[PDB]
Amino acid sequence: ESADLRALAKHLYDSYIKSFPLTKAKARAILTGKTDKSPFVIYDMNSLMMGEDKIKKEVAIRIFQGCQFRSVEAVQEITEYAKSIPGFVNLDLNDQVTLLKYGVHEIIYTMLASLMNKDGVLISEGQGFMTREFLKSLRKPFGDFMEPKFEFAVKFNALELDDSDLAIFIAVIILSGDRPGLLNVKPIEDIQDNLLQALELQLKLNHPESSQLFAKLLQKMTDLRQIVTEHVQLLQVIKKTETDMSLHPLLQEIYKD
Amino acid sequence: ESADLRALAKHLYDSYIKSFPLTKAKARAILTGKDKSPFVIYDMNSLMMGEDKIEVAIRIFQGCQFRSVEAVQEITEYAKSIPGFVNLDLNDQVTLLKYGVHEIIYTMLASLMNKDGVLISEGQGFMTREFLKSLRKPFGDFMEPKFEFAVKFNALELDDSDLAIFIAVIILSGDRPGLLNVKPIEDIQDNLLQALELQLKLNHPESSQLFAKLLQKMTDLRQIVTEHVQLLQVIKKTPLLQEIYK
Ligand SMILES: *[C@H](C/C=C/C(=O)/C=N/CC(=O)O)CCCCCCCCCCn1nnc2c1-c1ccccc1CN(C(=O)CCCCCNC(=O)C(F)(F)F)c1ccccc1-2
Repeated sequence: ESADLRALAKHLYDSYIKSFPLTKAKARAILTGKTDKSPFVIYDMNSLMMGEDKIKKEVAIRIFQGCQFRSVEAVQEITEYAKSIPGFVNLDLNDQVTLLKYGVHEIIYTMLASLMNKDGVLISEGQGFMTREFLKSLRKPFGDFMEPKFEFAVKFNALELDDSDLAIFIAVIILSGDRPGLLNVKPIEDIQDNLLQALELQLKLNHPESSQLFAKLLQKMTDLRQIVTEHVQLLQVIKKTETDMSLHPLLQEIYKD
Repeated sequence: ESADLRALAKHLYDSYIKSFPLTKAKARAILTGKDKSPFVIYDMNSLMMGEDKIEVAIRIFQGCQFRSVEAVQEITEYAKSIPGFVNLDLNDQVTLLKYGVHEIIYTMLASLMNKDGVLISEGQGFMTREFLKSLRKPFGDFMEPKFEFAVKFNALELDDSDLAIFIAVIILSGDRPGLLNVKPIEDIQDNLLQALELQLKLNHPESSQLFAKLLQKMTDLRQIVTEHVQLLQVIKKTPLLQEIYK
């Protein structure tokens, strides 16, 4: 029944709102220009220095560390979202852990896109805006840790997806049966099938003009996966150059691979 | 209506059969059973005998490279059959082929594989998965991931009629770096995706979200292709012919 699917979609969007403080709707409202939500813009070292004044070791490091802690917060939110996904909690506790481990980053980057536009990314819950150019400036190797993400974002944001659509998509991503180490694939695959179903409908209903958005959207997983692998590599390098730099344990456990 | 999509699917199927000599249906008969069994290569002597029926890991690897080249031409001719593909800016065509060929090679390679091995020489022979893995590094783990991808891919239980469209979709990928005009490519891909979706519903009505699962497979493909070149670079570190193969 279409209604059965709609109900699932409603259930997910509702969990998504509850789980994530900064929706895409809000992020867009801040970026688009709708006088009380206006972000302080960071485009240089001075502005960065000022940013602290009102916004929430070394400059490049301090920024990199800022991301790390911020991702940890994302993992917590995503993890909370996952529990809401009908079925996920019933799954064998090991796989629950495995799906999270592989999914979390792909989701982080998908959602990160909601915060981005061609020339920058929102920071500190939307209180600030860091310009792409500044990040790109950052002393090597950090200089190009956000670059790939911006490229994905601009391509992804083009689909014009709404929080409602994303909630289901993010859900599909978590429940991927082909994740290394899975003990029970079949139970996971049946959940996804439902989600894929819920998404397929949602997109059709939400984006009637958008032909094959479902397929277009599913192809993006390729780009997400591509990004993650690039990041890991970059991380490898940073750990070697910067033996001083600490990594959050949660993040460090996910990268186990 | 759907008649256009069914026309496109039939057209692609017929072109696919013409372009590709050893089909999945045909490779499948050989794997399972049904005339002359292929010559089985499982050990060194079998390889040595095999040459006569039809310097180790290297000779084997070059032969895949030789066969890849052959496929590239077979894929090209097939690509040309795809409606709109020839009309495209010629630079774009060369590009879509240049970046699509590896992905398509492995897709079809899966048609030749089963959990225990892979058919070779238009099905005249069979190389064991065990023998391949054995091969000295880095050749050993080289094939091993394809088998894994194949096993998962084959589960979808696709047929030549389904792959034909699927093949087409890969070729018309609008992301490929350096494309001069994306709109028409995407526009055609969009039409292929529609055709594939319907083909899969009609052909595999019981299968739920097969279309979706097939589309997800592309991630695997790209990772495999990325791994492949990753290994190829490493090979580089260990006359005319270099040119033919490049
Ligand atoms: C980053 C996107 C990253 C994607 C990745 O994949 C990253 N991977 C990392 C990895 O290792 O794999 C793009 C930018 C988005 C995040 C930017 C967030 C805002 C900027 C950093 C703010 N911040 N947050 N936590 C810390 C910092 C920070 C950064 C730089 C210098 C100093 C600090 C200070 N700091 C604090 O937490 C104190 C903040 C006081 C403000 C009051 N607090 C609040 O507003 C509230 F609401 F109560 F939270 C700090 C100290 C130590 C370690 C981290 C931070």
